[PDB]
Amino acid sequence: APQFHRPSTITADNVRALGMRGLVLATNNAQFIMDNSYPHPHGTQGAVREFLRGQAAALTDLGVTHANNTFAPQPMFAGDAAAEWLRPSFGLKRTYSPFVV
Amino acid sequence: APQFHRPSTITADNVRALGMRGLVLATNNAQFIMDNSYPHPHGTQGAVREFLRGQAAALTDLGVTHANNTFAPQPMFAGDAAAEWLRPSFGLKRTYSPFVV
Amino acid sequence: TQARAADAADDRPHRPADWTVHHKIYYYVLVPAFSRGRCCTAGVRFDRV
Repeated sequence: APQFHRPSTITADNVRALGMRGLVLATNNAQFIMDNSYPHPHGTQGAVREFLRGQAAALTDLGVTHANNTFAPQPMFAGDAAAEWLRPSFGLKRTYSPFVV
Repeated sequence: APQFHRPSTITADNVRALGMRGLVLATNNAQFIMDNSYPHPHGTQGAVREFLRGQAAALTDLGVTHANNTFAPQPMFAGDAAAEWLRPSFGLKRTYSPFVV
Repeated sequence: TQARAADAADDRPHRPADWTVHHKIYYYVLVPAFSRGRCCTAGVRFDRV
């Protein structure tokens, strides 16, 4: 389990394995006094490097769970199509409501 | 049971033990004539001091009876977060509808 | 910051040449008119954002 008052313990996978719902609470239930005797090896700012690799990875774990809730996200822009020579490439302005009933 | 025509009777425990609903009818059914036989030991202004230590302590006691009706008090102002080196501290303008169904 | 996520370049400008000119007309000319001298340009903490 990751502990937010210790720098060299916070990794991506200790954050990614937790869901995004409880990830809010675990940063909201840490200790206000920080332990600095065990620092992260890549600097204290390098501990910020790994955690924003960690929330961005758990966005996808939230994204798989709502793949049965939205539709398929089409490419947004032109120039990306398979057969571009007999019919052209569109791109959908992602402005609708993707919702599975 | 405090008698509000005698200033030497009102304590904090006589007001707090009485309910907030029953505090309305207890004061309204008092006597017009103010007895001067036994004054309060801290003066007549000393009974005005003691009268509000029992009412405002029942604000949280009525909050317990309304704690199953609203949510937990979030931080409303800055400088209040656990892991402040990786994300900052918010505060909720309580402009929503705190109500638990 | 281009539209084509597939097509990135090192030095090629993907925007038009008038795209840069329209920016300086916005920030240096329209913005002091509507701010009347009360506005600022702040550096960004993207890590905390």
